[PDB]
Amino acid sequence: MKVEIDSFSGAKIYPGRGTLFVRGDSKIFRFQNSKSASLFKQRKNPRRIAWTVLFRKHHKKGITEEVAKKRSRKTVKAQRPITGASLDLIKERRSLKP
Amino acid sequence: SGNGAQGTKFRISLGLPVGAIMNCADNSGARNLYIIAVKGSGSRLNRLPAASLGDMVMATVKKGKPELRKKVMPAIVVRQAKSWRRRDGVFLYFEDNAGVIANPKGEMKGSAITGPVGKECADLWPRVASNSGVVV
Amino acid sequence: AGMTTIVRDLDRPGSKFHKREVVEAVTVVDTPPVVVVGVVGYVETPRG
Amino acid sequence: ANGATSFDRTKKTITPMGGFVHYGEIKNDFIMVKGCIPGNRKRIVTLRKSLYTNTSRKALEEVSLKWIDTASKFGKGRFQTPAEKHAFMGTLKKDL
Amino acid sequence: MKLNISYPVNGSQKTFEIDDEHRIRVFFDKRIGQEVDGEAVGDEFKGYVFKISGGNDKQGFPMKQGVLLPTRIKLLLTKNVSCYRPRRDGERKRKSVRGAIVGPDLAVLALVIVKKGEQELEGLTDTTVPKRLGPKRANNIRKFFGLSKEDDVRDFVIRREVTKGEKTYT
RNA sequence: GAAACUGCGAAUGGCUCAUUAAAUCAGUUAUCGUUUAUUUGAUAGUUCCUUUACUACAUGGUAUAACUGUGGUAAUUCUAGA
RNA sequence: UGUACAACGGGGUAUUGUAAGCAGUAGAGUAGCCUUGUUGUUACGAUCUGCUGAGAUUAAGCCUUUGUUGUCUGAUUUGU
RNA sequence: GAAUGUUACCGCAAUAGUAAUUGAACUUAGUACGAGAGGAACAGUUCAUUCGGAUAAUUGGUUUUUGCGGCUGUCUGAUCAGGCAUUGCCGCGAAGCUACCAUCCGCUGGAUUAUGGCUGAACGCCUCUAAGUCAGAAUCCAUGCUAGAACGCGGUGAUUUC
RNA sequence: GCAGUCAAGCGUUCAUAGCGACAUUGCUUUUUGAUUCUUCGAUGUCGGCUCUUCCUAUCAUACCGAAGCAGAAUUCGGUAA
RNA sequence: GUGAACAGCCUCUAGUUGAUAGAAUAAUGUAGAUAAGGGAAGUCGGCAAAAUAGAUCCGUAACUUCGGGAUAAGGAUUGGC
Ligand SMILES: CN1C(=O)N[C@H]2[C@@H]3NC(=O)c4ccc(Br)n4[C@@H]3C[C@]21O
Ligand SMILES: [Mg+2]
Ligand SMILES: [Mg+2]
Ligand SMILES: [Mg+2]
Ligand SMILES: [Mg+2]
Ligand SMILES: [Mg+2]
Ligand SMILES: [Mg+2]
Ligand SMILES: [Mg+2]
Ligand SMILES: [Mg+2]
Ligand SMILES: [Mg+2]
Ligand SMILES: [Mg+2]
Ligand SMILES: [Mg+2]
Ligand SMILES: [Mg+2]
Ligand SMILES: [Mg+2]
Ligand SMILES: [Mg+2]
Ligand SMILES: [Mg+2]
Ligand SMILES: [Mg+2]
Ligand SMILES: [Mg+2]
Ligand SMILES: [Mg+2]
Ligand SMILES: [Mg+2]
Ligand SMILES: [Mg+2]
Ligand SMILES: [Mg+2]
Ligand SMILES: [Mg+2]
Ligand SMILES: [Mg+2]
Ligand SMILES: [Mg+2]
Ligand SMILES: [Mg+2]
Ligand SMILES: [Mg+2]
Ligand SMILES: [Mg+2]
Ligand SMILES: [Mg+2]
Ligand SMILES: [Mg+2]
Ligand SMILES: [Mg+2]
Ligand SMILES: [Mg+2]
Ligand SMILES: [Mg+2]
Ligand SMILES: [Mg+2]
Ligand SMILES: [Mg+2]
Ligand SMILES: [Mg+2]
Ligand SMILES: [Mg+2]
Ligand SMILES: [Mg+2]
Ligand SMILES: [Mg+2]
Ligand SMILES: [Mg+2]
Ligand SMILES: [Mg+2]
Ligand SMILES: [Mg+2]
Ligand SMILES: [Mg+2]
Ligand SMILES: [Mg+2]
Ligand SMILES: [Mg+2]
Ligand SMILES: [Mg+2]
Ligand SMILES: [Mg+2]
Ligand SMILES: [Mg+2]
Ligand SMILES: [Mg+2]
Ligand SMILES: [Mg+2]
Ligand SMILES: [Mg+2]
Ligand SMILES: [Mg+2]
Ligand SMILES: [Mg+2]
Ligand SMILES: [Mg+2]
Ligand SMILES: [Mg+2]
Ligand SMILES: [Mg+2]
Ligand SMILES: [Mg+2]
Ligand SMILES: [Mg+2]
Ligand SMILES: [Mg+2]
Ligand SMILES: [Mg+2]
Ligand SMILES: [Mg+2]
Ligand SMILES: [Mg+2]
Ligand SMILES: [Mg+2]
Ligand SMILES: [Mg+2]
Ligand SMILES: [Mg+2]
Ligand SMILES: [Mg+2]
Repeated sequence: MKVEIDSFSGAKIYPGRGTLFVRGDSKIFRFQNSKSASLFKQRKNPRRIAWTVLFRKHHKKGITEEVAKKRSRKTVKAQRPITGASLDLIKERRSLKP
Repeated sequence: SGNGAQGTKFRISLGLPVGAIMNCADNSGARNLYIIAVKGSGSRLNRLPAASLGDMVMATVKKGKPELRKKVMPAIVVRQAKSWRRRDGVFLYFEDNAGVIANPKGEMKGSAITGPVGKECADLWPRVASNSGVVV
Repeated sequence: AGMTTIVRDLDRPGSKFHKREVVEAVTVVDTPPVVVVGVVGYVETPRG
Repeated sequence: ANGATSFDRTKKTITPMGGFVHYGEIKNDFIMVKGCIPGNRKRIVTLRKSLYTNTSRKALEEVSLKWIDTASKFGKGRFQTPAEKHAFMGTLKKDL
Repeated sequence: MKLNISYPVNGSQKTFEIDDEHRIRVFFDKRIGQEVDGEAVGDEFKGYVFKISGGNDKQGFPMKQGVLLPTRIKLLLTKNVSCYRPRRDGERKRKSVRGAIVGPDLAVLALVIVKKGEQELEGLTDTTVPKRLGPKRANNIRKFFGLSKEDDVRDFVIRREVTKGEKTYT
């Protein structure tokens, strides 16, 4: 069960909802409803239509806490010497000097 | 439908009543197909026989290689315009009305099919599957 | 109460839509427990 | 989680957003019947046992629901749960 | 779907096939670079945090970081970019790519351990495979062993024993 | 000395005669109107900093193929994660 | 005289698609004064932007309600 | 809708009406049959036509939600907010109504016909018939479904004091 | 217009699988006539559209019987509106 | 005022606010409208209805009595500041 999203508005299209358009270049366009569907056919440009996802994105609207800092990282610090080099002679070889 | 069309066909909304003219999507030289009938249709007083994507119709050629013209030949609707609905619940529609000229068996005439094609047409007609790049 | 839509996988071996999802209309009817306040008997008669 | 299923899992009753139009919320046990029934909403309706045992293969099919639409029927419904609506739009002028 | 998982510490890598879509479903609608909490993957993976590094969907097409989408689209490629190896000078090829947003269409998900859980995994934290090669250049030897260039690199180069018949070499 | 990186070549060759009628092409000019790998010959004491507590010159930096190993695809001189 | 009913107000749902006001180094530009400029200043300019997915409408045959106010005995007629 | 005491609830069912249709593909089967060329059907499955009864989750249509936004002209000094143009115009538009333009549903017993039979005389034989009898059709009667006789009916509740 | 009886013939042979001459018996009243009873102080006087019902001399769909029916196809007939 | 305009639409002056009324909003209508896909298959017949339309620029066929045909046809363009 794929919930699709509108190729105009951007809202999720749940099963059965909305309409599907196969353009002549065989590019597919899905609409959640008649509103986007018409507005698409009207040659409106979504980045000019205030309520579309494209619009709010392009205009940077409401992304605040998704722009904040995050902690994702790791720690290893291990020793697994060169292969066939007898790693039993590769440990006592490095404490270094300095 | 009904002759050389392997498998069956779930009912699809009828976009093409007789007299409709649809684009010809193959390389046969035929520009358009004027629908004079629909194979395997019904009868009701004053009802226009209609065709849907995947149906076989008898048609003619209004614009085309003059060797295709003034003659009746079978054809298969590859693309609708009218919004139809599959069992998976989607309401979908193509941009144009289109079909290709075909022999009664359901074998093509030309070797290529320009533009996308419905799966309902594809699943149904083997030869169409061959020449069709973009399904649905 | 009204209606809604349902999606389920179809089991109908032989159907083109076998094993594939189908959206389906349904109805809902609110049916809180009925309560039994009596019982009447009936006899057969040549009239009914 | 009436409207929840094995596959859906989100806890929700069958009642659409803002409720059933013209009816209410369905706060009790219910029957869900495939397709459309005679009579209009709010009407007293009898559900009767079948008068014959049917084989038919079209019946007898045991079905399990995947997902039931809980979206609003009073408009072009988009969201299912009130959570999913706040999820997707985010914070609004009233809100917190 | 299958999981191709990798421990970047040990160098160990093992695959795990996961049925039961609910367990799989944790990864859905998720990007490359996001981390996963492995309690929901199963109880063997409890406490492990993963990384989605890529993978191949059905038909095997690779993913690409940055493309977003849960789909498969066609892109023009150039040198020094993923999923393209140019066969000629300044050769570009438009090829198909699969999106970076995880979906049920994926046959295999590429995963990279971040942190360790409470249970040792059979082929991963259990076994460790040593690095293939040691330092070659001048200071890299110095800086692998922290030698403070005095210490005469030639002593500190790594040697690999190999046996030729009854004659073993270095 | 496989593979691979790197450098160079792949713009020569060979084939064909479709277009082309002041175009090509021919002879004859022009660059005081330009680009030119290569070959050949010439051509480089200067690189730092308010210029004693000083800059790696006994030479500074990683990031990658090949390789190892885990993978996908019916399928290609497809390729991914480690 | 009560999970009573009603009229409003609140909340959900839904429609449009960003209100009035104020502000800005947004704005093709344009004037007026002199201390004739080392952003010179006061303003004016279709439009743009921010406050603002805001403002408006939403039962009239939508959902809901611990808030508010009010209503809760008039008329006729019936017997084996 | 008067009157068969009043009033209410639950039922019965006379009589009347009645409804479903047709096709194709898979499979059977390249089988039966045939020298070949050709080439079926019964059971099982998937769909389809014409018909009917619903229904509005979804999709489409409708727009005085004159709901929101836009636009022309003019009028209110300007702004705000509005008025007028037979609903001024336009885009979107919920609700309702609605569409093989949308979705759902359309029941199973009996008795027969033609016909093919059993037993079996007339007529020592023979015969489906004379007596008696079996099987049988898109037919028929029911089942089911729709009304409910306003002069067909049953069960049950409450039955008035100025 | 439709259906009979007799059976010389057609049908390779064989009257009646399917047909059928010469004759002859009938039915029907969507043919045309014949007549002129009814309406001339008026029964709107082609065709189509539309909707209902009825008829069967059944084109199809159900079940049968027959064949010059191997199969396939088809033809003749019964119950059938 | 808009505009080419004594057109249409809005206003000043002046004059009206006269046309039984109330409540509803079934069928059928009369008058105004909209319809997915198809596009005259409807019908005696495109009846009706729809489409077109101003202006600037570009472009413009047969044929002709040379005057025409001709806004032929076919195109682009239009606000605000
Ligand atoms: C309609 N009618 C009319 O007006 N007068 C009547 C006439 N009666 C007749 O005898 C007759 C013969 C020919 C004709 Br036409 N009719 C007419 C039929 C009629 O009923
Ligand atoms: Mg619309
Ligand atoms: Mg709509
Ligand atoms: Mg007709
Ligand atoms: Mg012509
Ligand atoms: Mg081919
Ligand atoms: Mg509702
Ligand atoms: Mg709704
Ligand atoms: Mg050459
Ligand atoms: Mg680097
Ligand atoms: Mg009150
Ligand atoms: Mg805004
Ligand atoms: Mg009403
Ligand atoms: Mg309050
Ligand atoms: Mg009395
Ligand atoms: Mg076969
Ligand atoms: Mg033979
Ligand atoms: Mg019928
Ligand atoms: Mg119907
Ligand atoms: Mg308005
Ligand atoms: Mg204005
Ligand atoms: Mg202002
Ligand atoms: Mg006025
Ligand atoms: Mg007027
Ligand atoms: Mg609607
Ligand atoms: Mg029954
Ligand atoms: Mg016998
Ligand atoms: Mg008998
Ligand atoms: Mg008898
Ligand atoms: Mg007898
Ligand atoms: Mg029947
Ligand atoms: Mg009976
Ligand atoms: Mg029934
Ligand atoms: Mg009664
Ligand atoms: Mg009674
Ligand atoms: Mg004779
Ligand atoms: Mg014979
Ligand atoms: Mg003879
Ligand atoms: Mg006749
Ligand atoms: Mg005559
Ligand atoms: Mg007469
Ligand atoms: Mg008279
Ligand atoms: Mg007369
Ligand atoms: Mg008269
Ligand atoms: Mg009369
Ligand atoms: Mg008359
Ligand atoms: Mg009619
Ligand atoms: Mg014979
Ligand atoms: Mg018979
Ligand atoms: Mg009848
Ligand atoms: Mg009868
Ligand atoms: Mg009057
Ligand atoms: Mg009036
Ligand atoms: Mg009135
Ligand atoms: Mg009307
Ligand atoms: Mg409209
Ligand atoms: Mg239309
Ligand atoms: Mg057209
Ligand atoms: Mg035409
Ligand atoms: Mg016609
Ligand atoms: Mg005509
Ligand atoms: Mg015309
Ligand atoms: Mg006209
Ligand atoms: Mg129009
Ligand atoms: Mg002309
Ligand atoms: Mg301009």
